[PDB]
Amino acid sequence: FQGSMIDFLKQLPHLEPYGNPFYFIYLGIALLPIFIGLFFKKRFAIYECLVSITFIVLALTGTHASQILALLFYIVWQIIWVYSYKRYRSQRDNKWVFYLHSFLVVLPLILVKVEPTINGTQSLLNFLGISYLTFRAVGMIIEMRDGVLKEFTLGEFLRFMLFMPTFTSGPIDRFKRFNEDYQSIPNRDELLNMLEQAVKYIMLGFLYKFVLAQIFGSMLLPPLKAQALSQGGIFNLPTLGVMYVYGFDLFFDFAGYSMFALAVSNLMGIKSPINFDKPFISRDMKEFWNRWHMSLSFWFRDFVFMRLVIVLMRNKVFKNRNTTSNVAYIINMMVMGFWHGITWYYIAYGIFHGIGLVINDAWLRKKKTINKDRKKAGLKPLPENKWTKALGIFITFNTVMLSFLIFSGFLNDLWFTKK
Amino acid sequence: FQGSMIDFLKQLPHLEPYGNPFYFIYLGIALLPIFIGLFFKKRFAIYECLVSITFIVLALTGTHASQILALLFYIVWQIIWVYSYKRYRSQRDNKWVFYLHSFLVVLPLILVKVEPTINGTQSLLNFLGISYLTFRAVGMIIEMRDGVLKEFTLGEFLRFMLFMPTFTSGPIDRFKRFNEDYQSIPNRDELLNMLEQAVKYIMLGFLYKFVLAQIFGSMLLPPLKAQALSQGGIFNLPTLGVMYVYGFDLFFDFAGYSMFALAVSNLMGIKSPINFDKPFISRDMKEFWNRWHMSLSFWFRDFVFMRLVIVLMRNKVFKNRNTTSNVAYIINMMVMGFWHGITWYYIAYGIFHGIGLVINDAWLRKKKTINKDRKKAGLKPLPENKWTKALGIFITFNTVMLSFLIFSGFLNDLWFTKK
Amino acid sequence: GSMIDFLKQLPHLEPYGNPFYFIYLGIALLPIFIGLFFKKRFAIYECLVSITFIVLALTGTHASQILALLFYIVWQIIWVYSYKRYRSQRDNKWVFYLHSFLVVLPLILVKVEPTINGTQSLLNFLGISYLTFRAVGMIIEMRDGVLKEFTLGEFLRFMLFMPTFTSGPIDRFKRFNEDYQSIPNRDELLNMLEQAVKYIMLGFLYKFVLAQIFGSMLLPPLKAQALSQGGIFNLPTLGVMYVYGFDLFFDFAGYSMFALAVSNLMGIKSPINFDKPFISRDMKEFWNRWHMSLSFWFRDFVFMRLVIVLMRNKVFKNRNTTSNVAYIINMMVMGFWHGITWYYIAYGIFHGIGLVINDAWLRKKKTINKDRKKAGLKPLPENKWTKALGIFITFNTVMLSFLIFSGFLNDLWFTKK
Amino acid sequence: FQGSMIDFLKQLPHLEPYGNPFYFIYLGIALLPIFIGLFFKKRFAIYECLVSITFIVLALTGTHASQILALLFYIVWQIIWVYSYKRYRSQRDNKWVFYLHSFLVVLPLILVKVEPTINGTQSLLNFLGISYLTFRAVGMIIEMRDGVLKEFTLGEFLRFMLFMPTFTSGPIDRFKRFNEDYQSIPNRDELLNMLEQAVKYIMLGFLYKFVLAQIFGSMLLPPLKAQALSQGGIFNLPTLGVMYVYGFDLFFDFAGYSMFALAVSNLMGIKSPINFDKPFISRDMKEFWNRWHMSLSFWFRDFVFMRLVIVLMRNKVFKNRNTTSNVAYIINMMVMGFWHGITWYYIAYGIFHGIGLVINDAWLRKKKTINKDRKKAGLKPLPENKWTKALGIFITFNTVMLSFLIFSGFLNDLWFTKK
Ligand SMILES: CCCCCCCCCCCCCCCCCC(=O)O[C@@H](COC(=O)CCCCCCCCCCCCCCC)COP(=O)(O)OC[C@H](O)CO
Ligand SMILES: CCCCCCCCCCCCO[C@@H]1O[C@H](CO)[C@@H](O[C@H]2O[C@H](CO)[C@@H](O)[C@H](O)[C@H]2O)[C@H](O)[C@H]1O
Ligand SMILES: CCCCCCCCCCCCO[C@@H]1O[C@H](CO)[C@@H](O[C@H]2O[C@H](CO)[C@@H](O)[C@H](O)[C@H]2O)[C@H](O)[C@H]1O
Ligand SMILES: CCCCCCCCCCCCO[C@@H]1O[C@H](CO)[C@@H](O[C@H]2O[C@H](CO)[C@@H](O)[C@H](O)[C@H]2O)[C@H](O)[C@H]1O
Ligand SMILES: CCCCCCCCCCCCO[C@@H]1O[C@H](CO)[C@@H](O[C@H]2O[C@H](CO)[C@@H](O)[C@H](O)[C@H]2O)[C@H](O)[C@H]1O
Ligand SMILES: CCCCCCCCCCCCO[C@@H]1O[C@H](CO)[C@@H](O[C@H]2O[C@H](CO)[C@@H](O)[C@H](O)[C@H]2O)[C@H](O)[C@H]1O
Ligand SMILES: CCCCCCCCCCCCO[C@@H]1O[C@H](CO)[C@@H](O[C@H]2O[C@H](CO)[C@@H](O)[C@H](O)[C@H]2O)[C@H](O)[C@H]1O
Ligand SMILES: CCCCCCCCCCCCO[C@@H]1O[C@H](CO)[C@@H](O[C@H]2O[C@H](CO)[C@@H](O)[C@H](O)[C@H]2O)[C@H](O)[C@H]1O
Ligand SMILES: CCCCCCCCCCCCO[C@@H]1O[C@H](CO)[C@@H](O[C@H]2O[C@H](CO)[C@@H](O)[C@H](O)[C@H]2O)[C@H](O)[C@H]1O
Ligand SMILES: CCCCCCCCCCCCO[C@@H]1O[C@H](CO)[C@@H](O[C@H]2O[C@H](CO)[C@@H](O)[C@H](O)[C@H]2O)[C@H](O)[C@H]1O
Repeated sequence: FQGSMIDFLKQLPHLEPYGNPFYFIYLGIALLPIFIGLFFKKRFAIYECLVSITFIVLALTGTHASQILALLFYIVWQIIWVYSYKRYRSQRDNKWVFYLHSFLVVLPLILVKVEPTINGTQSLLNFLGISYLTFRAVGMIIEMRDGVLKEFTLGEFLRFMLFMPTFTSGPIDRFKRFNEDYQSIPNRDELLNMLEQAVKYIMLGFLYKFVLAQIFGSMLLPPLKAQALSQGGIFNLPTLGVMYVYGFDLFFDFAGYSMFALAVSNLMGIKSPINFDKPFISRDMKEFWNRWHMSLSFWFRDFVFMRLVIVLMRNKVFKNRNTTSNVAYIINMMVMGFWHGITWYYIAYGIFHGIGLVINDAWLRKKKTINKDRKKAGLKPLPENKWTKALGIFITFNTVMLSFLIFSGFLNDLWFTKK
Repeated sequence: FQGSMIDFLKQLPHLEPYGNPFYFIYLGIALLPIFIGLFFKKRFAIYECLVSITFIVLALTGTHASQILALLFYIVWQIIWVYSYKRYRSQRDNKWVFYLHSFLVVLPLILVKVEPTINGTQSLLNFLGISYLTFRAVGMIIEMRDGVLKEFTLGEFLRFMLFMPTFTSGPIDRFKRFNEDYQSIPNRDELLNMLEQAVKYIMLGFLYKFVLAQIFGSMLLPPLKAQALSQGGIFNLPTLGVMYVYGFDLFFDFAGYSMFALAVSNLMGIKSPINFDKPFISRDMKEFWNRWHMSLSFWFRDFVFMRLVIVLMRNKVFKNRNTTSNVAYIINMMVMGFWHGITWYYIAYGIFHGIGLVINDAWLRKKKTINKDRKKAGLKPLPENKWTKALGIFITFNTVMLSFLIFSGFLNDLWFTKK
Repeated sequence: GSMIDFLKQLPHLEPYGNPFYFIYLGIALLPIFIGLFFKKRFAIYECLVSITFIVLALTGTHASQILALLFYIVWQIIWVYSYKRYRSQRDNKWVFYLHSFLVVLPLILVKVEPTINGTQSLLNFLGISYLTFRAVGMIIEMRDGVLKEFTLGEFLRFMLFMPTFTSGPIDRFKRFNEDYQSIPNRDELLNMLEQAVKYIMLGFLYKFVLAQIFGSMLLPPLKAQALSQGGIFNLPTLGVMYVYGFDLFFDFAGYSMFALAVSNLMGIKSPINFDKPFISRDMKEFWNRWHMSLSFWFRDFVFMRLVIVLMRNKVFKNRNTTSNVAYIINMMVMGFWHGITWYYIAYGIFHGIGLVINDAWLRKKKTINKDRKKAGLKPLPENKWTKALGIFITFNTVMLSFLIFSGFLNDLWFTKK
Repeated sequence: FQGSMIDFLKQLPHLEPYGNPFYFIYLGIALLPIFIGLFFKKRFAIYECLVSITFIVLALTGTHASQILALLFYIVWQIIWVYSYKRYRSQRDNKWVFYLHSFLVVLPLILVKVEPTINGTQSLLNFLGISYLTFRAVGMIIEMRDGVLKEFTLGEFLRFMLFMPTFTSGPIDRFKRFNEDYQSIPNRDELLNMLEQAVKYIMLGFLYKFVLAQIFGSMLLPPLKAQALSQGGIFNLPTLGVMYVYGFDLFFDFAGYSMFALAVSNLMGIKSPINFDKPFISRDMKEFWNRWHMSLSFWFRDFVFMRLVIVLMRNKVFKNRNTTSNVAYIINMMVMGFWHGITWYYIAYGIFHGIGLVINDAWLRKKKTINKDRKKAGLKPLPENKWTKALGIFITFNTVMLSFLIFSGFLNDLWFTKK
């Protein structure tokens, strides 16, 4: 019973997901039949299960091919703890059973995030897309608590959780929407619109990830980091340069990936949620989070923020609504900080964005009451000309870039602050 | 530039039939046109012949490239002795002429299976698929003898015998079914169903041959063989491990090949006979042989067993039907053992399966008699609960695995008897 | 490391330099033409392809001109939109002049910098000479009110048109926009594709065969012989004059046919540059055939406006004197547009005096023909000999003008430069 | 001038026609618009000229790039001497003017064939496909003499004489048939049939030229030539082997080229004359020349043989028809040998085939009169069965292979000279 299985895995091809442009040749041909079927309102179940698995495995057979075994564990784990809840949801419905099942479904993510904190080495049950997979898994469990979801076969569950395009780090979806958009193949005109948008997304992804992302990440970021470290100190102008360059590099690389993922999803007939919709023209933090990482932000708003507000109002822990809203903002953003990894700078990012949202809500209330004061006194309301818009965009852009510097992790390198 | 023809043949590319997964890329592309042409009612004869010859030659080259010549001679031999009988078939059917023609059709296989035993290593005319091509040749001399075949062209004959997806060691076929199947191209929906089933077969063959066959073949079997040899003796627990692991490895590897062959055959518009339909769950040995290697077992039942029973009843040599059935069982299984190869363990395998079949038949007769005895005595008949079925399945599974241990030739290493 | 050296590292593809460039262009522009067949336009794909090929054409040995292109784009956007906001209110007849001057300012700086110190200014790049003409066009089309509303997409799609850009035919905004909006039907698209293939073939013949023969086989040795023999005039001077004239035509017409072909592959029929110029009977009929786009641009926006301005102030006594002065000034402005050297200005003034002499000769011929018809004498016949004489004299004068424009007289002589 | 243009012509890209399988990717992508336009009943006159000129130039820009200049002369020659007849044909029809114009049109071929005899070096006017273009450019004059041809534009003349596929060494056509097939674009069903036949021809051309021609020409022919030269003498077994191998190599290489040319022609909507139609089952010399090099043989039969027979019968030079037929056979085959080139072995080939045809006609007459003699005497007519047909096949095959040995020029090496 020799254990050379790991070395067997570290031999397969390693076609990187959305790596070289030539990838979109292979994938394109691999997606040529499926799309054709949609034109005849015919869906090939087995062929999709073949292409999705082949490309997932090709994406996961890298230097750390062992993660495949972890994946083959993870899936099984979810099948154990989703279906279990379904059985329970047929008969009884208690808060503590739902909480336990949510915790047990999200436990692999908790282990992957916490193990480096304790051991210092990556956990065994960690693979490429786990952070963006439990979101689907636990998502389904939440839908069973509300009663929205009642029946689903294993084929639907596994084709939803393991969606090929949005697997590595892609838009976070929901089961209800994905299933409803999977059942009803769009008519020919909508399918043609989807094909045109997919080609446009592929071209823009080429531009974003292979040109602008490369310029901002492999040409300016390393020398800027080196100069900032060499000058040293608490802060310096090269740190401002690296902050802005990293913000733009992060945005362009992630937008390129998201455009690729949405294009490949459209080629399969499913419209995955968008990720970025002009995030930098946002003139406010609350308007920013409706532009930046749309899928993740909306997921945390629907399932972690709204539910917490409902829980807090159920027990009326806080008297006024504003205090409860601020507390929910802080807790939601802190949980979003943990999700990235339990280090010092991710928690700082979460607390910083939570404080930003609370400050923005307070300023909205103060602006409203100041407008009331000026209107009652007969004076004109506060200006809303181009200058106020420019000031708001400038403040939002600066705060967002500060957040992307803190999230960058460069603040460890600049000053070795352990905690 | 050439030297000897054998060296030039060795220089040619070698593609193991269903070896690395990339093989299915080649075939896929090579079968991309033909299958599309199947949707309409047209077939590309030249393209099919060229691709079939290409892949047969690629599978035949390598270290044993000289066998290609052994193929060509073989083909001519069949064309000499099939067509000859055709002419004779139009005049009269004398039994001895039919026997002579069948013998001369199977003569290359007789030489291949009898040459290494006498003094040599391998006969010259031996090549890769001769074991599973004689069945497609002597399957015509019989069909003419019964008159179900009267007219056919050389194109049909050499397109049926040299079927590319079923050449090396594949599902044995019959001429009448194959020809009548290739004449009538299926409809559009049937073709889509066949494509979906072909993709399912490809995936399941991947699992059966590149994972499970690898696990049971090169991970457990060599260490278990080493432990069994080191412990020595008549038998040991490592020998039992070898038995079970080799049986599962044989089933998984062969079912992987057979699913690959059925998939590639479906991609060319022909549904080749299925080899395995859930073995290891057979209650009886008689039910086992309707599930394990279905194509060959059915071939021997139709053309070796039933004909033997008909011959024995024609001369009424034996007193009753039961004796004829038992003798036919023994002789048919001995002929199967001979077909595998003239060694002590193959003949032991054939005799073992024959004794199993006759004992199963005797047990069925005795059970029917005792059920009649209980019915006439008023007692409730013998139980048929889940426990009895489980016991029957367990007994059949153990007997089959013992037969596969004998067929493995491992007992030759473990005992060195009859060396 | 990212510097100007990074820009210089980028691949370089001289526009219409080798046939493989046309293979690249055909492969790139096939989807656009196929989409045009179905009356649909791929806005993002066209922009990406145009930017790609502009960058490839600009990333030469001196690839530091891309920064100049970006600065020029920003400058033109700023001033065009500054006028657009201002035009809707009122036109002061001097703010229009200021905006036109500030739109031609990069070009005038580029054409005046090498004269002053030693070299061209920083903001010089490849197509700046044939891009200003587009920008000023818009300003003109705002002063007369024929243009009122347009978006930044239309403006930057018209100005940075990839097929022409470098030296291609000069377009106008009104015609270009009305042509871009209305995709032609399928039969006209097929006719345009066939004409594009014909243009590609004829451009091959003109630029890669005839231009090579007249520029690499005869011109260098003829120049060497002319320099060796020396003197004001010589037979090698005639050789270099004729060879350079034919080289200029067979190279520029080849480039313009390439540009029209590539433009037709994107659904727009750019103005034709040459319509068989060497058969022009008169000097005035030569400019309707030689560099048609530029000559028509100067006639419409520099000549006619100058005549209208002079007439509305009635500075001169009669119409013919105004026409002569407008001819001379327009051709001098054309020479200046080419570059501030002695021979370019000599070329401009030469063409101006040629046009005015042609006009005077036509008027004198009309008067003398009227007198002869009054006297009963038959007018001078023109069947094959007079027309041949006119064609020959116009061809000789044009070839002399191209000798002057060549700058070869700068090498042959050493006049004050 | 400088005169370096030839060196310029040598730096152009080179692409041997039908040299590599990758060449057909370029050819198919270039010819796709023409085929689509055919499907819509449209011909793009300019685009066809562009693709034809580009591929002619790519075929002619080899080490002998200077031949392009010769080609540019050849066209300018032929035009001058085609229209010089077209103007004359309308006015007067003296025989000697037609003879003079035909001679002047064929003069470049005469110079290319004669100058190596005198000077010993290839002539300036020689280029790749002059021998298969003079045929078209003299066929137009021959048609014009008969009055079959009338007003024709220069576009038709130059698109006929310079056909892109059948240019280097391709099927020899006629103007009337080519023009009539150019005007009437086939229907959609005929276009589909042409596409199928073009793909079949391309595949068979791959097989014939890149596999079988390579086997017979680059692996067996050099060793057989070396052995035959080493043994020496008038005749030897290696020389017989080289005779048969060269015959098969010539047939396979030429048939591969002809299938390629017919395929590319079908992709343009024009079906050029076939070149080979089962040559080796001829059973006779006449049935061979009606099967071997169909285009060239039919051209020489229509314009050089029939015309000479008509001339001889016009002046009744010989007493009987058989003598005139034999003389015409000999003269036609001598002119064919001359067309191949003025050496000893080409003229020997021509006179050998002429004698073969004459004795075949004598054999037919003698067989007919012997059959008449036997019928008059009441005896059974001479047999015509499998054995007689096999004897005829054997005799014709041996004579044809001897002819291809003489045409090979190998007899010049082995027999004459020294080595
Ligand atoms: C009434 C009495 C007089 C009648 C005369 C009838 C015949 C007159 C024919 C005169 C025109 C012949 C034009 C071509 C002759 C030479 C062609 C030849 O030999 O073939 C060369 C080219 O190959 C061809 O033959 C190409 C095909 C053309 C065949 C002839 C076409 C014209 C036929 C016209 C027949 C007209 C009959 C009368 C009609 C009323 C091969 O090159 P070479 O180097 O071997 O040339 C020969 C060598 O130099 C010895 O001089
Ligand atoms: C369902 C139909 C379609 C299925 C997919 C069809 C396409 C499949 C392509 C598989 C091969 C991809 O080919 C790709 O080649 C690249 C570049 O050479 C190689 O690249 C890889 O090499 C090895 C793994 O082999 C890794 O250590 C390396 O880091 C990685 O770059 C791999 O060999 C393979 O990742
Ligand atoms: C230390 C923690 C981080 C500090 C974070 C600082 C960022 C705080 C939020 C950004 C500043 C918001 O401050 C100001 O808000 C007002 C009031 O909505 C915005 O004003 C706008 O608000 C909304 C748009 O969403 C509209 O309804 C309104 O009409 C418009 O005026 C201004 O554009 C912005 O300048
Ligand atoms: C490496 C092994 C090489 C051995 C194989 C050699 C290739 C096999 C040769 C096939 C024989 C070719 O000869 C064949 O003759 C038969 C007899 O009519 C005809 O064959 C035809 O048979 C039937 C008749 O309807 C058709 O359905 C079929 O599609 C067609 O092939 C053709 O004429 C020709 O295809
Ligand atoms: C030494 C080599 C030989 C060893 C193997 C011998 C054969 C192995 C099987 C022996 C019998 C086991 O089979 C056991 O009995 C019979 C045989 O069909 C089955 O039962 C059978 O008999 C009765 C009716 O006749 C019904 O129950 C049923 O319709 C039928 O299948 C049992 O459900 C099965 O459990
Ligand atoms: C979405 C885009 C679709 C458009 C299709 C793709 C167009 C862009 C890719 C083409 C890039 C060509 O890339 C360029 O090719 C030229 C062609 O000689 C070569 O260029 C190199 O050699 C040439 C001449 O030999 C020199 O003049 C040049 O300075 C040097 O860089 C290089 O290979 C590369 O610089
Ligand atoms: C090499 C240097 C290149 C410099 C940059 C060149 C590109 C500059 C940006 C081009 C786009 C600017 O145009 C801005 O974008 C949007 C989104 O497309 C345009 O939107 C629209 O533009 C035009 C206007 O009808 C439409 O034809 C087009 O289909 C649509 O995109 C807006 O009109 C404008 O707000
Ligand atoms: C740089 C110095 C100037 C260079 C030369 C510039 C002038 C060159 C052209 C001068 C001649 C004008 O060219 C002249 O054009 C007119 C009108 O088009 C033609 O035709 C005219 O004259 C002919 C003479 O029979 C008559 O038909 C009629 O009077 C009129 O049509 C003349 O045949 C041609 O000679
Ligand atoms: C509308 C017209 C469409 C035209 C389609 C495209 C035509 C152009 C084809 C590509 C240009 C020629 O591409 C050709 O490629 C071959 C590939 O060996 C190379 O050419 C080669 O020719 C010969 C044999 O082939 C070699 O011995 C030689 O060393 C090399 O020059 C060059 O790279 C180029 O001559
Ligand atoms: C230097 C001379 C080179 C030429 C060499 C000979 C070339 C071959 C031509 C000779 C004829 C061969 O082809 C000949 O055809 C005739 C009539 O068709 C047939 O002739 C034969 O069969 C016929 C029946 O048909 C019988 O009368 C008899 O057995 C015999 O004459 C044979 O098929 C073959 O003998």
